[PDB]
Amino acid sequence: PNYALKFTLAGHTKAVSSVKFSPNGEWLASSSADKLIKIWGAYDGKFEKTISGHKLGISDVAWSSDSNLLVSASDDKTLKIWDVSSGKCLKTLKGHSNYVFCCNFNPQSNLIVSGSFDESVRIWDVKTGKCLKTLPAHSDPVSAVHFNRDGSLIVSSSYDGLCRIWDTASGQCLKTLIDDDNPPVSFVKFSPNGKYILAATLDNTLKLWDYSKGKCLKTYTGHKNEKYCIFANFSVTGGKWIVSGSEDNLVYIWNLQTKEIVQKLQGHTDVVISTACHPTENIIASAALENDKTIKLWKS
Ligand SMILES: C[C@H](NC(=O)[C@H](CCCNC(=N)N)NC(=O)[C@H](C)NC(=O)[C@@H](N)CO)C(=O)NCc1ccc(/N=N/c2ccc(CO)cc2)cc1
Repeated sequence: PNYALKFTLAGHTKAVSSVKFSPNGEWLASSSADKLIKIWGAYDGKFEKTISGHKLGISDVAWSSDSNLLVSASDDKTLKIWDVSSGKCLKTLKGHSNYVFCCNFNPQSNLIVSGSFDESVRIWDVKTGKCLKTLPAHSDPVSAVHFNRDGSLIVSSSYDGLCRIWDTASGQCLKTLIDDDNPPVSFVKFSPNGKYILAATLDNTLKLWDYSKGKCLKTYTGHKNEKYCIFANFSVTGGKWIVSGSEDNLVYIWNLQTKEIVQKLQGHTDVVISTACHPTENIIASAALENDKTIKLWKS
């Protein structure tokens, strides 16, 4: 593949924590330590609007499946749901007793999952803003939470070194993924077809798990990840890649099945905390920490 820099997006006055393409493919949303959400044109990199409300910085942000709603996870121990077009804050989800780190809508977008430094995972009702469930998920901060394709499953990861898979409806743990040693898991998500999960660990290692068999299938290295919870992705619109940020300021792209680094992206001046893949085009968004403060758009 041949991702080349097309756009640099400037505006956040602090570190960007997370970037996400809207499912309809028209927008990019960005979260920052500057307590703000910014929305950008996915194709032209053009600034669109600021969404504000959080009392502290934001670690994560997620789109509903109809691109109308945003959820954001903040250090002010709350989530807020946002009507994107109007800018309204529709609900504030309160219940976490520490930094909310990660969040996600289910496909049906009637639920939100959140993971927190209170070591718990919570399931929220979108429409009412009420917490449906609280799972005793981990013995250390929750780094990532994610629904599978049909929303039946949740996967969560944690500095405790574990990935657990949860039944959305009943809240019971269906599986604990554990390998030959448990370095902290910094990131986790299902593959789009929901057959696999990708997990990132603070030992400079990406791992592709077959979660039904419960066996680790592929491993992806060469990048540097010993400290931050760096988002990683499946790119599936062109070839099949793994895409991850890295603490050496590069964006890394691997061939999924042969595991070879096929492209390193240059440009950022600080840790690439976050990357995102466009739902229908060969586009990547990447974002960096305090010394860089920019978002880059790469097209292939
Ligand atoms: C701005 C950025 N924020 C974060 O790295 C994370 C969210 C990263 C992306 N979000 C996601 N993956 N869901 N958030 C935070 O650190 C805190 C909770 N919140 C904020 O910073 C917000 N203001 C904005 O995100 C940051 O640099 N925080 C400071 C920091 C300090 C130490 C650290 N790990 N340091 C270590 C970790 C482990 C070890 C030994 O194992 C040693 C050092 C990791 C981060």
